[PDB]
Amino acid sequence: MREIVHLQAGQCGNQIGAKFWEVISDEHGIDPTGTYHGDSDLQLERINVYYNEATGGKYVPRAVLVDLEPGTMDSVRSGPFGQIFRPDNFVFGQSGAGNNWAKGHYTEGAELVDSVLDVVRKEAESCDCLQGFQLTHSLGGGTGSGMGTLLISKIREEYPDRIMNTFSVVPSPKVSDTVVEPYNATLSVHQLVENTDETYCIDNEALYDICFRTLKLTTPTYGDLNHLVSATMSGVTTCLRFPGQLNADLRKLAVNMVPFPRLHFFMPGFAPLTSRGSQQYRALTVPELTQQMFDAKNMMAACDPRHGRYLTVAAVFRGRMSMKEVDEQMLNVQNKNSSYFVEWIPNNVKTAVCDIPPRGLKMSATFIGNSTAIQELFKRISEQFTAMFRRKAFLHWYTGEGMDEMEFTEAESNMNDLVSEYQQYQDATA
Amino acid sequence: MREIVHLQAGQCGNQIGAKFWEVISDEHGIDPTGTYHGDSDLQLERINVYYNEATGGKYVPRAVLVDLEPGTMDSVRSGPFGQIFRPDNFVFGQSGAGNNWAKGHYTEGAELVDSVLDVVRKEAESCDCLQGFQLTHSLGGGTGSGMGTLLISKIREEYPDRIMNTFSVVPSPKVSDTVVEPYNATLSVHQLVENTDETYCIDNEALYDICFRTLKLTTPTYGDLNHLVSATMSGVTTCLRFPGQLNADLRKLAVNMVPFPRLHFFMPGFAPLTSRGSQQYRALTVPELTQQMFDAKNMMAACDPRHGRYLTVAAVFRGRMSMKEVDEQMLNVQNKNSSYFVEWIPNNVKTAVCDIPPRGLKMSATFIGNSTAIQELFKRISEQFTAMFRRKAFLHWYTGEGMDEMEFTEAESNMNDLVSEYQQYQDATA
Amino acid sequence: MRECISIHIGQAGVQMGNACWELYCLEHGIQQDGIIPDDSSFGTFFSETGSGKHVPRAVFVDLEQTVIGEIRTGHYRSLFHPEQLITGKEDAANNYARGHYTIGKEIVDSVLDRVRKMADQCSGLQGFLIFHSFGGGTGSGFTSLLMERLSVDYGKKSKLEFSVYPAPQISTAVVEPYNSILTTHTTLEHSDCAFMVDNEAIYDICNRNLDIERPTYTNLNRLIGQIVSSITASLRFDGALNVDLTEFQTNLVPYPRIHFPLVTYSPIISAEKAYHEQLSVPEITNACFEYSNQMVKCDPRRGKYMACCLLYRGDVVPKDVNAAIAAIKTRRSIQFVDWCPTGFKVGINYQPPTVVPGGDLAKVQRAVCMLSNTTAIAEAWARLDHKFDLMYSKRAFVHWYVGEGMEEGEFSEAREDMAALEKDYEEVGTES
Amino acid sequence: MRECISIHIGQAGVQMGNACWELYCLEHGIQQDGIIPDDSSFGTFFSETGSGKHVPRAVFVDLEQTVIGEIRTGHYRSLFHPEQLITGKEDAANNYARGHYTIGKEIVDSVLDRVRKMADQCSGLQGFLIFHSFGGGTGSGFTSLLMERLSVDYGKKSKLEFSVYPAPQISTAVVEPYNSILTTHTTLEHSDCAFMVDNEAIYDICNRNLDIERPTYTNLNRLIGQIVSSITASLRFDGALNVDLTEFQTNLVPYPRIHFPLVTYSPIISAEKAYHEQLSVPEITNACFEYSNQMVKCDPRRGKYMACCLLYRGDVVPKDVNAAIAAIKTRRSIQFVDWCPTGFKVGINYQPPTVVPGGDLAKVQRAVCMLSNTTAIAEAWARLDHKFDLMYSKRAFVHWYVGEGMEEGEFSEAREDMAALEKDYEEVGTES
Ligand SMILES: Nc1nc2c(ncn2[C@@H]2O[C@H](COP(=O)(O)OP(=O)(O)OP(=O)(O)O)[C@@H](O)[C@H]2O)c(=O)[nH]1
Ligand SMILES: Nc1nc2c(ncn2[C@@H]2O[C@H](COP(=O)(O)OP(=O)(O)OP(=O)(O)O)[C@@H](O)[C@H]2O)c(=O)[nH]1
Ligand SMILES: Nc1nc2c(ncn2[C@@H]2O[C@H](COP(=O)(O)OP(=O)(O)O)[C@@H](O)[C@H]2O)c(=O)[nH]1
Ligand SMILES: Nc1nc2c(ncn2[C@@H]2O[C@H](COP(=O)(O)OP(=O)(O)O)[C@@H](O)[C@H]2O)c(=O)[nH]1
Ligand SMILES: [Mg+2]
Repeated sequence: MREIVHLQAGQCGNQIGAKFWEVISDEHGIDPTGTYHGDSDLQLERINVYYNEATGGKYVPRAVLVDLEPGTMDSVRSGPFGQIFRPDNFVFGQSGAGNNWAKGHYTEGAELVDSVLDVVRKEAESCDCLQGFQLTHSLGGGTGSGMGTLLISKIREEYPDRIMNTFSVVPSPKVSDTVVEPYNATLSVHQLVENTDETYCIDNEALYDICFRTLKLTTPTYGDLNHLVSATMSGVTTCLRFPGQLNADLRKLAVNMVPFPRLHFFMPGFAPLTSRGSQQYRALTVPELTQQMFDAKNMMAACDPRHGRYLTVAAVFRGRMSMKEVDEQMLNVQNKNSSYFVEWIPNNVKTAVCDIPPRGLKMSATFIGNSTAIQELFKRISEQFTAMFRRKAFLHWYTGEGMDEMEFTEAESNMNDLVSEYQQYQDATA
Repeated sequence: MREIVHLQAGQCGNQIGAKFWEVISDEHGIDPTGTYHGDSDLQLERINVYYNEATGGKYVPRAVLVDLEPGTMDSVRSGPFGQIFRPDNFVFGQSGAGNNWAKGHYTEGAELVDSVLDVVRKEAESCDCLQGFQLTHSLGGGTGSGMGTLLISKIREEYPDRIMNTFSVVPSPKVSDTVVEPYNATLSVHQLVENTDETYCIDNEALYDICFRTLKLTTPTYGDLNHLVSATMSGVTTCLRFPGQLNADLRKLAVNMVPFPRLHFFMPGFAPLTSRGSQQYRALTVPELTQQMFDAKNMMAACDPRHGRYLTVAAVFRGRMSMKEVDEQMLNVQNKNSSYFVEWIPNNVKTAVCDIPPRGLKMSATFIGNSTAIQELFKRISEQFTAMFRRKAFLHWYTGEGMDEMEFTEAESNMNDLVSEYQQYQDATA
Repeated sequence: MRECISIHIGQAGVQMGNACWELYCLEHGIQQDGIIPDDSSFGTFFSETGSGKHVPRAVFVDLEQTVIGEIRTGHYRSLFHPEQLITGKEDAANNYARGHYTIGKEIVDSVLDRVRKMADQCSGLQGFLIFHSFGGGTGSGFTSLLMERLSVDYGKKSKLEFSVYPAPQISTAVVEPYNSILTTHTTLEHSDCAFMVDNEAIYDICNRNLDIERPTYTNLNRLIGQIVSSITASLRFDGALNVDLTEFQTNLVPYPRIHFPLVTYSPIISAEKAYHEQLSVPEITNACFEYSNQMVKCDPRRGKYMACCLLYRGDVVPKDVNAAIAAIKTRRSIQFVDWCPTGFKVGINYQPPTVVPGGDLAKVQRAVCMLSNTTAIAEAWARLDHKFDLMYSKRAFVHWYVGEGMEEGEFSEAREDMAALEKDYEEVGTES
Repeated sequence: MRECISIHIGQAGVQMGNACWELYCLEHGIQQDGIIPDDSSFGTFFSETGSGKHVPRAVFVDLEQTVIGEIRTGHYRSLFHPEQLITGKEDAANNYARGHYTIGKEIVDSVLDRVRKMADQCSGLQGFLIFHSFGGGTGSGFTSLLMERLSVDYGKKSKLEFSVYPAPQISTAVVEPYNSILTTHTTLEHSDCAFMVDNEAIYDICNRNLDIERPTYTNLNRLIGQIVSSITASLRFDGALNVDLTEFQTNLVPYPRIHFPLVTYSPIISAEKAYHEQLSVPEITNACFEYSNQMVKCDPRRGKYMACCLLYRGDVVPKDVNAAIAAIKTRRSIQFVDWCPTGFKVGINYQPPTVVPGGDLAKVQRAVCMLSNTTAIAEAWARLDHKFDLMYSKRAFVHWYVGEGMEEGEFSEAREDMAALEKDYEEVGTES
């Protein structure tokens, strides 16, 4: 029932994937060897939502790991948690992309994508009712940006009806860990707006801002940032895996959070977030929790929601809670910050409540937002792209792998329209 | 009742034979000394299907071993399993064929074939109801190709009514272990289409593709390839040796799998196949088993079934199983790949279920297929033959042993017709 | 991750490599006898064998038997496969023509055979690291040959190199400008990016930071060993945000010809001097953005940075690397070109450096190597072009070349090609 | 498997055989005293006796008493049956006529008697291995005699030979072309296939790969011993995909006259040099497809291969042999003729080689011998025909022959016969 098949591409995707499966195995109480050892019957009732079953209780998660070179996958297989995955699901090349979109999409990803599809179909036929596909990748890289967009299109063609959501790391506003991020970022968006139903944009700088600001843990390695991302994405799929008073669904969020087809880029949020030690001087009641979801300080997207306006918002609560407050606070929130929401939508907040909170907690709310302020990000990428493309800064690495600069112009033009479309809804009614 | 007398010719036949009898002795639980030591009464109820009985429980299998030189037979007699065979059944010459068809069929095989017939008749008269004959040989060689075709004709004349099936190794597509394979291969087919009821074509390259692809065992010696072949052929005869819900028969498969007389060349398949260690991360239920039978990856014939169309297909299951799925999956398979099957046959799948699975397993399915794609193999041999025969590349080794090149033209012309006949059924109805 | 092939051409490249391969042996704990003491990393740079002795995956070529003979008879004799050590009969004598036209071609084919017999025995292959100089015959002429031949036989695979560029004022040969320009011309069209280094700058650093008054070649070539090990750290050791070999060119090469990123390493501190230093991330990160820290003596503030890679090593804080780099982007003295707002490429590997027994440098818990591409390097080319014009204007050394199968017009073509490169930098130095 | 008879004619064949039979003794552990130490294989090459002393099944003939006398008095004296060692009174003196017409026939009948008395005492019989040279009297003229006589008395049985072909430039006698062509003419119609070998090529290999500066006949003839033992390995040792003696001709002889497959062996590596090598299947398989690895100094790329047998030895992976051969079929430089798409014949025997005590070659765990038939060998015949035309044009040595019962017209007939063979190769070298 509503099985999810997970796709992970690129070094960031695999590393987020690897952490992402540790938590779900923890939530369901699954041993690293693949043997269920939980304590709640509700963990087995829906264990098929992520995990296949082989005789003997060995639960094999249906994740598809693809990277153009064995580097990151070998670490996963050698990691403590790597024995759980099926050996076949790993798909590895012998020459990784050099961060360039073309090689990982056209010349190298093409030779490997067919191999991946051969395994994704086997996962699809093994599920009685495959809900949709989930992809974790990064726009900055080549393997994640290229083969993820190459593969997201191929699975789109075969299963147009199913949901296909994505979690992607987006270029930071002022720091860049790769020189050619705008080219890969712009090219990847063009291919995504046309094929993906929703995208939870995240960026490291915004997530860095969480580590030291609300938490107090200096030196947060990527292994910790991924945990925050891991927790948020596991919240979106909770209703599919545990009972609740007001169950949500991957399609439920898509319907509510996507007014128009193209404007499906969201930005997530999570709570409660508090540093260890200082945790005991704070309450865990619903009111303070809700305020933590509607402030820029707890936004994982570098864009500040204040500058823009909210279109649609979904709050997915967990744990035993008062449904009154779960809806009274949303009404007060909307009246307090009425200026932050557009007038042409009479109500914007979507509420869902689940019964089982996260492991080690008794309350949790994964915030999701669809605000016009994200246009600033894409506008920023447009600013960087036009600067570089105005002098053909690095086009020769791209055109040398079977590509034409005409595509770059097409992607830039499409990106500008996406920014324009968001802008048109800044204005009020009439 | 329905006794089988086994014939093995050539180095490949004896080596496959030798492994072939180890498994059947294992299935029935027969000690290498010839003393039955099994644990199921069903092994003795049909022990006469392969094994004669001499007083004292010494069960003497009725296999006829013929090779033009003592080389390979001496190894068998010296092998750990060689004491079981009757000393008389071994027939050995003193000058092996030099891979040339003529010497092993006309000048040297003729002097030895009469000796073999003297023993085959003794086996035939010792059986109350001799079902048919089984031959294991290779087309590439001289002894297997020549004396096997010489002997298959002689036994055909004496017992026209009985079944006479064969397991033969067929030249690989791009590698050849003998320079003159096309000559021996083409000559041997001409003499087989006219005398044999069914042929399970196999090739090493396709079987090599299994060893490292689905299994993970690099350095697979011939001693392991023969085991796969051993297992498949033992599956065809299972219903004759153990009870089942829907029993099959050597004649049952021939009737269903042979629409027209000449088009009797099949290509086998076996499952489950999984590497040790990784076996525990896979389920053994019927569904995943069936999909493994209808993909080129698990075909022991180098020809890929996708290029062609299926005419008739027989699935011989084993072990305790749900007959519903054993027939529900076939219906889904046919609708999924309707394009892969010809329209002029309303239904193409033949199902048989046995009660006793293979030793060390609880599920098994020996796939058999009759697809038009095999024409590519014979067409390839035609391509090689015309190239060599266009310059009389090696005809002098053949004409020097009592042969005329007119025979080569006859064999080439017949081979082309066989290819044409397969092609005529590519088209759809009307 | 998979294999790389190291080619060491000329006395400089051959002598530099022996120091580099000493590090690889130490990092993976490989004995100089070749036998690993009783894991997945060494496969990239070392070839397995039935015995426990791993064979380094590199080739050494030098027309003068003397240099390789020292290695072939030194304590590291057993490490290298005997047939990988290719030696001619006579030296190239600092003449570009000899090492490229007359005697270079007499032995080039043999080198290709062993590389072909070596590249064929690697399931995966990343590219080539070529070590050489700009001021010698074998290291300049033979290099140009292999760039051509390897480009044909193994084209579209990465071709990297570490070249000892002619220092501004200190000079070790009279014909450096003649030989320096010639190799540059032939290697521009058949190379990915060159990691320039100057002994003058390294000497300036060694007496300044390392605080040893009397350095030597046996000393400096080791520091050049550190940059190589840091550069190739991603291919061997696991760590967050790895950087494969093919990634360097994409980030550091905006244009095909403009592929000369000078190397910069930090922190170079002696064992005793280190006890009074803290080695924070900004400290080591700031060390790479000043005239006083370069392996090439080009004043960076004269030009503008256009690409920078900070390949961090050891236990590192990605949060601080992100923060430390951001500050450097907002300093007026530092000036990135207008058309490259995205001017950083971070890489972290969880393997702090290892110290050569008796090494001068300290046991830093964390390290970083910068590979910035800057327009200030055009000054080095501009100065070098001035030297060539002075000599060739008087035609004062051509005769040694014309007698070795090199036509007169080659000199004119090279400078005119270099002149275009000078203008190419100037055009990129402005904004349209 | 059953018996084979080895005939060693001439100084070369007799001297080569003594090295070959040393291997057979070592492989089966037979003592040089002839007594096997306190199984089913040695019956092929050795004859049983009431005592434990096995008698080798071979015959030695040499018109010059000196060569056999060394064997008849050497430490291997007791191994051989005394009557098998046939010796004349005077040498053939490098003259073809003497060893074929005057003195060769005076002792040929005695040799036939012992072979007849030897062939009669084998329940089974495969054929003959004849060892000889092309540049001597006894090894060239007496060979032609036995090919004729053995063909009549034991026709339709395999007749193989290993012949020391005249090297291209190094020459050990003045009348090699005269004597070389004559034996070729008479042996074409009475032979199955000849395994050509050149001392020049072997010397080139020995100083190149084996790495010993001063080889000798006592050294080279041993390597020729390895090819024989590998070739006859199927008849003795068990293994997957055996290759009987009669199989060689069918695969390697597309046409009756075209039966000259040159031998190639791999890997030739010294004991010390081997520790840095891995010896993978493609490595040893690739060694056989280059000009640098041949027992005959013919550049294979000049011509096209038309038949190749790879008789693998020792613990081998049939999967890799199938894969390794496939790659060689898809290289442009390698070029099989159009009319033979099926150009390989694999054979594996589970018996890794054995090392002669004090042998130069290493203890390889796996071995392969290639017997490719190539049109490039026509160059060797073409060059040899050029030498004969130069001399016979001046009639500069005929007088030594006419005085030994050889008519003048024989020389003309031979060359015209060789000329047709040259054209025969040319016709096969193209496609109709
Ligand atoms: N870093 C470093 N530089 C070196 C070393 N040896 C030589 N050099 C530099 O290399 C240049 C001289 O080139 P060499 O490598 O000696 O000359 P070569 O390549 O052998 O060329 P020929 O001898 O002319 O055939 C000068 O700039 C030297 O300072 C070394 O061990 N380390
Ligand atoms: N490989 C090898 N070649 C040899 C040996 N002895 C001689 N040769 C070669 O054989 C040729 C000379 O022929 P021989 O065999 O010495 O002469 P012969 O057969 O005794 O003939 P006559 O002495 O003329 O009666 C030359 O090409 C020699 O290089 C040997 O032990 N091994
Ligand atoms: N959250 C997170 N981001 C990562 C991780 N590793 C790399 N990234 C990000 O991914 C981007 C680099 O892309 P990468 O996936 O390594 O390249 P690819 O392998 O070519 O797809 C940068 O924006 C990094 O910040 C990780 O473990 N966690
Ligand atoms: N499957 C299998 N094939 C073999 C074996 N031995 C030889 N062959 C194949 O048989 C062919 C050679 O023929 P062979 O039977 O040796 O020649 P013969 O003795 O003259 O019939 C080649 O295609 C080999 O790949 C074996 O043990 N198993
Ligand atoms: Mg002599």
